[PDB]
Order: sequence, then C-alpha cells, then structure tokens
Amino acid sequence: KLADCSSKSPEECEIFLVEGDSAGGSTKSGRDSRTQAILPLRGKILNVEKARLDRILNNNEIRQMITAFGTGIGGDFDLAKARYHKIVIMTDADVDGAHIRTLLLTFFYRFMRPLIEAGYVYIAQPPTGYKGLGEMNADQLWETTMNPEHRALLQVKLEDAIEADQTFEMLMGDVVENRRQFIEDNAVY
Amino acid sequence: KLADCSSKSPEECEIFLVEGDSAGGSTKSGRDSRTQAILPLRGKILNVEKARLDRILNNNEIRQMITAFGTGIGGDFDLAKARYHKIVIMTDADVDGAHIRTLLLTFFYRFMRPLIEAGYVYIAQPPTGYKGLGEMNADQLWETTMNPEHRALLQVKLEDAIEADQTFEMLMGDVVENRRQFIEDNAVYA
Amino acid sequence: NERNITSEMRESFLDYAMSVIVARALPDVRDGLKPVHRRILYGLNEQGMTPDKSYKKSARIVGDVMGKYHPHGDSSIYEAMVRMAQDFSYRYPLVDGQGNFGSMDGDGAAAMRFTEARMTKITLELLRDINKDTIDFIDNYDGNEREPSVLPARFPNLLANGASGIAVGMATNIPPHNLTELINGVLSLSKNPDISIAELMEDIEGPDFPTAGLILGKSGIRRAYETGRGSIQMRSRAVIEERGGGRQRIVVTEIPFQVNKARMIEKIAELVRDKKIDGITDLRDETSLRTGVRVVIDVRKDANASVILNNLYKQTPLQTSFGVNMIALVNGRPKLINLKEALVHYLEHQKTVVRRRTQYNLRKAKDRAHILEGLRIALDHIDEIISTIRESDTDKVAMESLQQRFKLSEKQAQAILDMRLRRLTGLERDKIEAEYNELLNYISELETILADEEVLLQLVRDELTEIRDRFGDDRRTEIQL
Amino acid sequence: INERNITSEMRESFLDYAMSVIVARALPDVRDGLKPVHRRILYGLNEQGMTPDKSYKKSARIVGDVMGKYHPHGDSSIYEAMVRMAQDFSYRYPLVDGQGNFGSMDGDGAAAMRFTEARMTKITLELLRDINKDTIDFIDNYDGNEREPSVLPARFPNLLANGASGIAVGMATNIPPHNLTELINGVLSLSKNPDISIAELMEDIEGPDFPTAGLILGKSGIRRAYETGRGSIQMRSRAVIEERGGGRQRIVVTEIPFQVNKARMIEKIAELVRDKKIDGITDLRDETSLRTGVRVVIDVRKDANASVILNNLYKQTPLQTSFGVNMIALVNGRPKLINLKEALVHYLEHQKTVVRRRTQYNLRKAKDRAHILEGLRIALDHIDEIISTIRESDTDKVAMESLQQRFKLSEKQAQAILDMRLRRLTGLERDKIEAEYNELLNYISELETILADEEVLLQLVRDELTEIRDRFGDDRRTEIQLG
DNA sequence: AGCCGTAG
DNA sequence: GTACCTACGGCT
DNA sequence: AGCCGTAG
DNA sequence: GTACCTACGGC
Ligand SMILES: COc1cc([C@@H]2c3cc4c(cc3[C@@H](O[C@@H]3O[C@@H]5CO[C@@H](C)O[C@H]5[C@H](O)[C@H]3O)[C@H]3COC(=O)[C@H]23)OCO4)cc(OC)c1O
Ligand SMILES: [Mn+2]
Ligand SMILES: [Mn+2]
Ligand SMILES: [Mn+2]
Ligand code: NA
Ligand code: NA
Repeated sequence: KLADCSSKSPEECEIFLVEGDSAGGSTKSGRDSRTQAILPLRGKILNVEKARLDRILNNNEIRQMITAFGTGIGGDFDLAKARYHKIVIMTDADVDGAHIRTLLLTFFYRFMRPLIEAGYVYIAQPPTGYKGLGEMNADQLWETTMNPEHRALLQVKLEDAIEADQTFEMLMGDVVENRRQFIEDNAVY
Repeated sequence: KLADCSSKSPEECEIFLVEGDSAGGSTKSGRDSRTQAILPLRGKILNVEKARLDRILNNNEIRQMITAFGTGIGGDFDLAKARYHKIVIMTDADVDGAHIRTLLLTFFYRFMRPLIEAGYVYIAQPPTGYKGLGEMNADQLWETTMNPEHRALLQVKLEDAIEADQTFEMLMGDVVENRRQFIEDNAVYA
Repeated sequence: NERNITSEMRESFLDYAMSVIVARALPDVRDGLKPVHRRILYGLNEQGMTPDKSYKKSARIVGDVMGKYHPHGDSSIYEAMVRMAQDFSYRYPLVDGQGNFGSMDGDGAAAMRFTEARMTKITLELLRDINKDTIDFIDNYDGNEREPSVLPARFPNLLANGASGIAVGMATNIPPHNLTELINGVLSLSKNPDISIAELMEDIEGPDFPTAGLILGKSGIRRAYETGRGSIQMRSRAVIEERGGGRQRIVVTEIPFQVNKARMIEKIAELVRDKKIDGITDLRDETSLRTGVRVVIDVRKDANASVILNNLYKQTPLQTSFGVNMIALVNGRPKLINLKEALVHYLEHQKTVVRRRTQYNLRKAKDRAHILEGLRIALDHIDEIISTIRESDTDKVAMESLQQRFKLSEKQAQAILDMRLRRLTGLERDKIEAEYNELLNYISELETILADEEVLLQLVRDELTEIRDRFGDDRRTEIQL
Repeated sequence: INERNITSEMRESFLDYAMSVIVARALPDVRDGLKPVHRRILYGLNEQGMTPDKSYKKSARIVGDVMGKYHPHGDSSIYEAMVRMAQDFSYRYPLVDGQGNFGSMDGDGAAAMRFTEARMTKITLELLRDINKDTIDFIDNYDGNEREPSVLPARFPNLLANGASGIAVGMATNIPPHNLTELINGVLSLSKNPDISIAELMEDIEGPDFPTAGLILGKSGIRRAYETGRGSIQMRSRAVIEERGGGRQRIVVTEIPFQVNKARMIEKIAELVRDKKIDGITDLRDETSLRTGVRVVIDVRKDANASVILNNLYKQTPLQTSFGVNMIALVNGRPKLINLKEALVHYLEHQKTVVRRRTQYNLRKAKDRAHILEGLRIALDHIDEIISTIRESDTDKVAMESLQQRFKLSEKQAQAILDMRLRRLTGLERDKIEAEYNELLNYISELETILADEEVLLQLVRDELTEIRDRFGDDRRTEIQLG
C-alpha cells in the first residue's frame, strides 16, 4: 500500500497519510516522488484508547504505519530510525476527516509521542470547496496542499503533557459520560 | 453459499442454480424450503472446455456444485448419491443468462453426463425479457418459475452423444475459427 | 503555522461529535427523520416518484439524492431506503419497493441496479404541502441546491415508526407505535394542554411493533413514557400443540422486533448441540410467504413442553428486551424526552404547518384574483384593449398605455399581453369569471381560519382524523398484564 | 414446453450471446466509431445538457441516468468506459471532460463515481451535431420507455481518430488512433477521387498517431494494415542516452508505447535486473511528475555500452511493443475486416447521408414555418374580423372551423392564430412577419439548390470537414522512423 | 504469460 | 458485488 | 460480547 | 474504507 519516495535521506522526506485509494491516486500523480511518500488509509482507523494492545498490534493499518515510519513503538521507539522527518495528516475536508485525524493523533500520542515532541507530525490544509480529496485534480492537490512553495502545513505541538493525557482520555476513552459532559459544555449550535 | 432444503429424500428435492446473490435472496424468500434448495452463482462461471483439470477442481463455484450434488465427478460419479433429482438452471432471460446456461451445461456434460441422461437437469423459464431476477419480487419468482403447479420447466435431453461432443467442442473449445465459422453460417442480422 | 495537540483534538472531535448528533444519528422530533431519510423522501418527491407513477431504478434515486443533498457513500443512502421499504422494520413503510428488498433472516436487498422504488401512500402525508411555504428550506452542502430543514409530517412519524441511532456521547432507541392510538393521543392533547402521561396512556397503550408479538407488563412502558427511559420485555408468539402419537411441539409465529429469525434458530440449535437445553428432538423453519412466520420446535415424548418454552425464553432471543431511550432533536439540540413532550412538539409543528399553508394559499389566491380582475377589465373593453395594443409600436409602449388607460398594474397589463386569442371564446371568457368567483369564496374561507385560532386548531384535528381513518390500523403487539 | 435437446439448446443460447457481443457490445460501428456503452454515455450527456459551457455534473448522476434509460448493465462498465474517454493517455481526442482523479498511466483507477464529475469536451459537440435534425435513426430503448440513437452524426472520422479495441466472440478488434488533420485530408482526397489507392491515401495518412506519442519503426507494418486490415506495428519508447557525471551515463525514457502500463514496464525492467537477465544497469527510477512529464531513468554502469543495454531493453521489455492491427467494425450491422480505404468510404457515405438528411429536415421545417407565416399575415391583415370570429365562437372547435372557412386557412394556420398572444398585435409585427417570410423563401431556394445538385451537397460536406480540421486538427505526436 | 476492455 | 475492516452507545 | 444502523 | 473470481481473442 505504501508508495514510497526515491530519496533515502529522512531529513528531506515526507509521508502523506490519505483517507483512501480515491485520494491516493490523485496524491501519487500530483506529488514530488523524490521526497514525498503516500500511505492511503482504509477509512476509519482503530481507536487505540478503547482497544487492548493485542488488537492494536494485530491491526493491519497500525502495522503499516509502524513499518513505514521505521521507528518502532512505545519503549522500543527510536527517533534516529525515523524514515521521514515530516508525517503529514491529509484526511478529506469533511467531519469524518476530522474524526480520522483525532484517531491518528490518538495513535501517535499513545505509541509514538517523541515523534510529536520532535515536531515531525503535521496537518495538511486542503481547500474547503471539496469534501473528498478524490474530487480534486492532481495539479490542484499539489499546488494547494503538497507543494512546499505554496502549502500551509500545521506543525503539531505538545505544550502540556498532563492536559494532553486528560484530553485523549476524555475524548477517546471508554467513559461516555465525560465525553457527553464535554459536548454539552462546549457545543455551539 | 448453499441454502439447503429441510427434506433429505432426493426424489422430491430440487436445487435451483441462480445467477447472482441478488437473485438468490428473493428465491430463498419465495421458495418452498422443505423441498427447494438455492445455490447462487457469482456471474460468469469457468468454461471447463478451455480449462485444465487442476483449475476446474480448484474453482470455488465448481467445487460448491459438486459438494451440493453429492455425486462426485467423472469416473467417480455416482447417480444413486444424488442429493436432488432436479437440478434447475435459473439465469436471467437475457444474452448473459444464456451464456451462463451454456457454461453450466458444458460442466454437466463433461463432468456429470449421467445426470443429464437420467433427466435430472432442467432449465427454469422466468418471465422473458427486461431486467434480471433481482428485479423480481419473491412471490412472482415463486408463481412463475418455482411453483410446481404453474411453472414450465424444460427437461434437458441428450439424443446424440457424437453430435453433443462436437457441439461442446465447437462452441466452447479453444479453436476460435470453428466457432467463428459457426457464427458466420448461423447469424441472422435482424 | 503551529497547532496545539489539545486544542486540535478538542476542536476536531467536537466538530465530528456535533455533526453526528445534529446531522446524522438522531431523528428530529417534528418529522421523526434523520438527514439521510429526509433527503431520500424529498428526493422521491422532487423526482415525482408518487404512488400513482411507475417504479424508478434505485440507483437513479440514490445517485440524485447523493449528488444533490447527501455527500456520503451510496450504501448508506440505499440501505436507509431499503429499511423504509421493509414491512418487518417499518410499522408504516415509507418506500414502496420492487424486487428483493431483504428478509427477517438478515438477507440483504438485491444490488441497487436491480431494485426499483417509489413512495408509499402514507409518505404523501409526510410530504403534503412542502411547496406551500409550510417548512423552512436551507441551502444544500455545496450551495447549488435547496433542501427542507424538516418535512410537514401530517401524521406523528417519530413515534409511529420509531428510531434507533448510535451518535457520539449518546444514542437513541424509540419504539414504533400504533397510528390510531397516536392520533387519538394527539387529539386528546389538543383538547387538554394539561393532560397527564397516565391519561395519554388511555389512548397510547404502549409500543406497536411491525413484527407483532407480546409485551410482558405495563411497568416498563409507564417508566419509558414518564421519563423517556425504561426496559420493555418482548416475547415471541408461541403455542404448544400436539403433533401425533402423544408427542407435542412448540410453534412460534411471531418473533420480537429487530430479532434475526435465522440467528435466533441457530442459537436454539447451538443450545441443543451443546446440551445446554433438554427435550428438543427437531428444529425447523417452516416460514413461507403463503403461511407466514412458522418456527417449529419438536418436543420429546412425555417431556414438559411448557418447561422447554420457558427455558427458551431465558436462554435465547425468543424473549428480548427493548431498552427505551427517547432522544430526539428538539430546536436542533439533542434531548431526552417523555411521551407528552414528543406529542407536544409534534402538535406545535402541525399548528405552524397548517397556519403557514393557509397564509401561503391566501397570498396566492389574492395574486390570482388580482390577475383575473385585469383579465375581466380586458374582456369588458376588449375593442379598446386591441386598439391600445395595435397603436403601440413596442411591448413596453403597449404596457404603459394599458396601465394608464385602464388603471392596471404592471402584472395586470403583462397578463393581458400574454393572453392568447383562444381566451376570447365564449367558454374561455366564462372560465375566467367562474375561477374569479370561486377564488373570492376561497379567500374568505382562508381569512376565517386565520382570524380564529380555534378554527385553525379544529382544522388540524380534522386533517389528523382523516389520516387516522384512512391509514389507521389494528394493534399488532399484545400487551399482556 | 416439456423437453429440450442439449445440442439445440447449446447452439441457440451460444449464438444468441455471440451475436449480442458482436453487434451490441465489443465492436465499434464504422460510422461513428462507437460501441453501445460509449454511444449511450455521449447521448446521455447531450440529453442531460452536459455541454462544455455548463458546469461539471457528478459522475454517479450521469451513470445512473445512462444505466436506467439506455444501458441495462453494471455501473462499473458504464463509469469505466466514461473514465477512459476522459484520459488524455487513452484517447487521441478525448470525448469526456473530467473533474477529479480520472486515473494515470500507472494503471491507477479513477476515484469512485461519487467523487468525480464530468461533461462533454468541445470535440464531442461535433459527434452530436445535428442529432435533432433527423440526420440519424432513433430506435426504442431496451424497455420501450425511451428512444436512443442507432448511430451518432459524427462530423469528424472518430473510428480512426480515437481507434478501438474489443474482445468479442469468434473475433476481436484492434484499430489504432490516428491524427485528425491527416484523416480529414485523407477524407477530402477520397471525396475528389473515388478511385484513390491506399498508397495515395498514405500521402495524407502517414500512419497511426498515438496519444502517448513515441516512435513507429518502419512503414511495412502500417502499409500491410492499411491494405488488408491486418498488420503488426512496432512501437518504440522515446529514449535517449545522456551523461550523468563522472564519466557515467543513463538512458532517459520520456514517451512509452500506447496502452503500456508505465509501473508494470518498470517492474519488468527491475525483474530482469534482479534475475540477472540483463547486464549493465546500476539504478532504475521513475522521475515522472506533472511538471516534467514522463521521465524514466535507467542508470548505466561506468564504461558499459548504453546503446547495447537500450537495445536489450527493447528486445526483453515492453519498452518496444507491437500493435497488432485487426480492423474489425460493424458495417451495415455486420462485423467486417476492413482496410483503410473501406473505413474512409463508409465514413464519407455516412457524412453525405447526414448532410442530405439535415438539408431535407431544414427544408420541411422552413416550408412549415412559411405556411404558418402566411396564416399570421392573413390574421394581421383582417385582425378585426379575426377577433369577431373568435368572440362569436362558443368553443375552440367552432373558432377553428369558422377561421378555416372564412379566411381560407388550414387547421395548422387557424391553431397558430388562436395560440397568438395579444402582444403580437403591436404596430411593427406585420413588418417582422413580412421580413421573416421573405428571408424564409430565400432560405428554401438555398436548401433546394443543395438537394438538386450532388456536387453542391458534396462540397458542403468538404467545407464542414475543413472547418473541423482547422478548429480541432493538431500536430502529429508519434514519429514514424524509416527502419 | 497475461494483458487489453465490456460484461456477469 | 458482496461481506468484510473500522467509530460510536447501550443493551445483553 | 456482539448486535443494532449511518458513516469512512 | 477494502479484496477478489469468471468469458472472450490475439499475440
Ligand atoms: C460478490 O458478489 C458478487 C460478485 C460478482 C462478480 C465478482 C465476483 C468475484 C469477485 C469480484 C466480483 C466483482 O467484480 C469486481 O467489481 C468491482 C467494481 O468496482 C470496481 C472499482 O472494481 C471492480 C473489480 O475490478 C471487480 O473485481 C463483481 C462486480 O459485478 C460482478 O458481476 C462481479 O472477486 C471474487 O469473485 C457477481 C455476483 O453476482 C452476479 C455477485 O453476487
Ligand atoms: Mn473520505
Ligand atoms: Mn441480466
Ligand atoms: Mn458497486
Ligand atoms: Na462505504
Ligand atoms: Na519489447
């Protein structure tokens, strides 16, 4: 599933995590194959906050990301072994895309935290006009979201580890009531 | 994939080979589950006349039919072990349905010939033309094609084995030229 | 530039949570619909898929809905349309399907390219008066279309067909109800705003499942109607009968709502195979389109069949609970509601719909009467009208001269100029006069309704009674005390 | 019907299928160069008003309407056929204008039909031009609820322009694409000489012209294909040898043969290197980008002969691929192996028929309009007596009969008078009616001149073809090198 | 070989 | 085309 | 512990 | 969101 880049110098290499093969094809055609890799996901990915370790380690999508990043996970994580110094989240420009992004960030925070701390995790900013990235032509996906000369990438920053720990547990954990209370308190209709 | 019948007395049991899962569901709802079994086929099936034995025996649709019939194949065929005394071909009343029927008959002639000779192979006659079997309601599929009181089944008959051998080899075999010559000679463009 | 993980998580998760709550998993209290079902039904109306017209291919219906209003996968649209066509899923089906639309055994429908659909007669009542400025239209997802925010819903559909939905931070589980009972309940509420839940339960006995069956007791129903939450015990319809030679059998003819018949049977077979139940000699599904649901459980000679049945209730879905959790969108916000609240919000929607329709009809009739007044002047002075037009070199000059000479408005002069010569015949002349006289009587009838809130409320009652008389049916589920 | 003989059943069911695949699936019509699925998509786009000036429509909506109205088959067959028509690497003159992921040369599929959008290209307007001018025969659709064209007017030679490939029953087809300037020039030359030879036609039509450009080795395969309808054409990638530094070299491939999957061709080169079936390759990279275009780099070992390596790659990989020409098309609803002249002759006959039918339609339409204007002229000249006749009439039928008898009018003329709006009575209308009528009489004589002289009609075909050539004709892409 | 492209 | 993977909550 | 039904 | 069969002809 991984459509890797030519270069083997991780400092200049970027990996784009897209939602499906519909966005994958566009991304593969539009990219700079020398420094940009594409990893198409399979829609909604496993929530590691609700899953046990055996299920996480057996999940094909989670495995594919670990293999592609080349760092290893948890206590065995090695930042020097990172295959890309830019891990770019490029989900579709819809509410489900926002959900996949939360699920991806949950996985990186709980299994690859030093990757966030090193500033390797990014969020792509595609235009609002199209929902599915498959709706976009390869040239417009390049110019607006992948071209380093014109793109606007958001570098994911970790400020407070205690606050982040509580945020991931509340939003993604098994306790429905704290999530329901968060919605009630912050919902703007 | 096989949605078998309650009865285990093959003399009164019938198996309907239906074109697609879309047709399967409605026939399973419309049938008499005591004596009528349903085996759906995922479109175009393997042409055994063009395929070698390993490919035939490794084919999922072919295996499912052998298992369902319970007779075995070729030299190991046993008519007394038939699980149904009626094997009904139920495809769409269109050109692709006609093709699936030729492919099914090719398989029965080359691997289960005594099944044809015993008069166990039938052809269902659903209402002719328009859209497929999935377009039909369960009650209309029952009344027109599955109900023994109103259905019109065609019993497949073998008259000349030499003629049938030549027919299957010409129409379904690997030699394109004899098939092309058959089309040219019999094609009526109207 | 930079983005804090905590801020990113809170914002992205709330955006998704909110969208699932107000725009996916929860039904609106007014029409009882989720966005996908509302878009299907509105789509069916826009495509002219009324019960009198022939069925249309499902893929064409789905493609239009997907493109115009619902930017999601076709399976979500198609499977939602399939559910609305199933008499075992919907207490009052909303879609009329042609082809394989699935079974109680969990068999899927045929591919959308094989099946065909149209509205049911009762769906006309959900859509009735939608183009009479009765409900608010909103912009679609891309701004290229308009879609209804809610349907007029001339029968109480939330409670009639029920709802089930898994959202974020919450879920919903509303059971279906009998339409005769519901409308009678709405009528009683319309005559007494202070009616109690207990009083409403004189009309609404409890849920009424499309699959019939039994409900054990009223305590679970009562708790659910009073608070919006309660556990309802559903039982299959099962009898014990002789089968010959002193042997007996259990015959199941109705199963609990949302229970897959094939999976319930396999669970019984599993229990027998694993010797977790004693006394069963055979298990057959004798169900047919011509006999209805018939599950036979043969009992061993001299074994107590009632003991076996009771064990089946304890160990299989033959007895299933329905966990009521009545969450619906009230003013675009999710809310746990009781029976009275659901009926109150529904009755308010109806009063608003009938008032708006009456206001729309008045404006249109007044506009048409104004045009007919112009046409009547033209017919009364047709020789002078023709001369005025003939002496004008342009359309603009004819317009201004007609307005000036005959004290006509721009709209009246335009209607006169658009008038065809065939409108000057005896029959066509009289048609204009007869339409105008009928319109004047219609205007006063509408003004009478708008001047008296009691007359308006009685019209809501009368229209609900009509729907009750036409679509109301017998109770299916037996509530055993 | 009781019994059925297996031999009779096999012969009838197989012929029914064989015939349907031949005349209604896998083979293109010689006239418009289309198979039923492609014709139904284009007709569908026209009926849905999906012209190049209008915004793109969601692919699922286009496909659903085509499936429901004309093509009772799977949506993937419809959608994937529409996708190919939108690919500039598949179609020499694309027929569909696509918005979104429509696939690549690496065999990547298009995005799901719910994501993509489409409309006609400007050249497709030329395939559909005059379809509603009684130029082609319409037939009943599959269920009798619709009407569909049996063939498109096809105002440019689309069979040869875009080519065709199809696997039928008992036969197949493989027609390569061609250059539109060359084809129209060839049609023009044929129109001035019915006895033109294939060799003479080849002065205009050099050979095939692939959307993927590249090279053709020699004219012998082209000549044989044009003379008989069958021949083998050697296609070569566009490859050069260049320096890369430190005395080292590389092979750079910028164009590949038609219908060759670039990713699959690269994997075959890698496989040869891995299995040591080729000597001298140190690296293999696909440097293709939207900016750079196709760029396949094959690094060569220092002091190794790069030309020897390139020649070995031509022999052992799809870097050199043959195009097996087998020009089978439907001619009078029957499959036929045709030569170049045959294909152009049937195309020119279709154009003569289309332009003649259009001129006949326009004449009938102008004669009908002139007849109506004559009625309106009378009504305006006696408007007071027309109004009185209508006013004294109780019904429409009575007004109709009275107008017909009193003013010597036909049923059509009386109806047009009764349908006339009051605004048509303004002062300058009588002059407009007179001016239109005088112009129409002139138009009628112009049309009658075309229909009376077959040379005038043939010159009009030539003129309209020249216009399309000037507007849509482009440069040759494939280089034909002398072997 | 296995691929081309309309079909189940 | 179909039965699969995934989120999500509340019943069992 | 796996199912209900809209979603990727 | 995904994976995977089959007919058919020619080279
Ligand atoms: C499983 O349920 C049935 C399946 C079928 C077959 C089929 C059979 C398959 C198989 C796949 C298919 C599948 O082909 C796939 O379509 C995909 C459609 O989207 C595009 C993007 O990609 C296509 C794949 O290239 C192709 O492989 C079906 C599509 O339409 C058919 O007729 C195909 O993989 C294994 O065996 C027939 C039936 O009854 C008639 C069935 O009930
Ligand atoms: Mn998506
Ligand atoms: Mn069919
Ligand atoms: Mn599909
Ligand atoms: Na989906
Ligand atoms: Na080669």
